[PDB]
Amino acid sequence: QVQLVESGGGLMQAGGSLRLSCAVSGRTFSTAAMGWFRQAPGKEREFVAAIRWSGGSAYYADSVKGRFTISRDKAKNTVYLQMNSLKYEDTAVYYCARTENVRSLLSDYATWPYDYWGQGTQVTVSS
Amino acid sequence: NLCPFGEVFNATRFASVYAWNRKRISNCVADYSVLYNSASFSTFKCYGVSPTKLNDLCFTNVYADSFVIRGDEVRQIAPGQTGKIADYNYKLPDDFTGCVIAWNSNNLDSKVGGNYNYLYRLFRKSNLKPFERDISTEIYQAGSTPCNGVEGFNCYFPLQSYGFQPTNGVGYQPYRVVVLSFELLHAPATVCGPK
Ligand SMILES: *[C@@H]1O[C@H](CO)[C@@H](O)[C@H](O)[C@H]1NC(C)=O
Repeated sequence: QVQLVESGGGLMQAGGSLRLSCAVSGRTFSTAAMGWFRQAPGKEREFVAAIRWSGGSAYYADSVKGRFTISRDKAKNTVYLQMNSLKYEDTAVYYCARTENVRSLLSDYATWPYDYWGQGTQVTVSS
Repeated sequence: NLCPFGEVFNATRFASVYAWNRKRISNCVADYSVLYNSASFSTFKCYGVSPTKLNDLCFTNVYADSFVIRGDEVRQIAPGQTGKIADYNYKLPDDFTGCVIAWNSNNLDSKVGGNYNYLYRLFRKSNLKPFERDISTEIYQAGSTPCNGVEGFNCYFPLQSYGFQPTNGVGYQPYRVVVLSFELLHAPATVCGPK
């Protein structure tokens, strides 16, 4: 079975930076893209960022552009989210997601479904 | 010393059409009757050659090219055809001599939720030459601005997944294709029919 495991969540003061990881095990060859999503209590889950597994081009939600960076290490089968300039509004459970669907248009990864999901890691931004 | 047609036709996994496999068949007895007497194929078209006459002939090499496309693209695996597959993925020459064999592989190549593992090339700067194979993943520069390997406006990834679900209409179901090519060189003719 394909497993996604997020790590790195915790309490951060606003203005700091935190890197999340998501390690993928099982099938490797088939990965088209990896995405990060987030969900605050009582709110809908929202797209944060996606990266094409081959080639590594990234696509960002407008609310994290200039602030968050998505990156991946193919050899370690791991995707990262570097969360710079943390805001109270970034407080949420962060979920990594995996798709094998290769789409020509990178922006498809903002709205096309992902078939594999992690358990989430909590990020809390205080002051 | 039976020719290993089994390794091509009965392979558990097939190639994506953009990255089509070629097997070189040489130094063996080719029992073509295993293929032409089979009920397992829906397409079996031989251009300027009869698989029954192949039993009487010797070649330097036989090539078996194999890949997966969707049902309504099988017609593009023929001389003089155009469309995304013939143009950008797998091209036969106008004067093709050889055989095109295809069968529905819905039972092997679809899965619930979609098998996306089979890709096609969607964009290319020019049409393929006959038997050309392009496996590049260079970002496609659709406009005047160079991409420098970064996707964005007018800068596209050139491949895309088939979405093979078992409930797809037959035109959107996966088909396995084998193309047989016959070659005579200035060298021993090592692939002979059982006669
Ligand atoms: C493929 O396997 C089947 C048995 O499962 C056999 O009948 C058939 O002849 C094989 N095809 C070739 C070309 O050897």
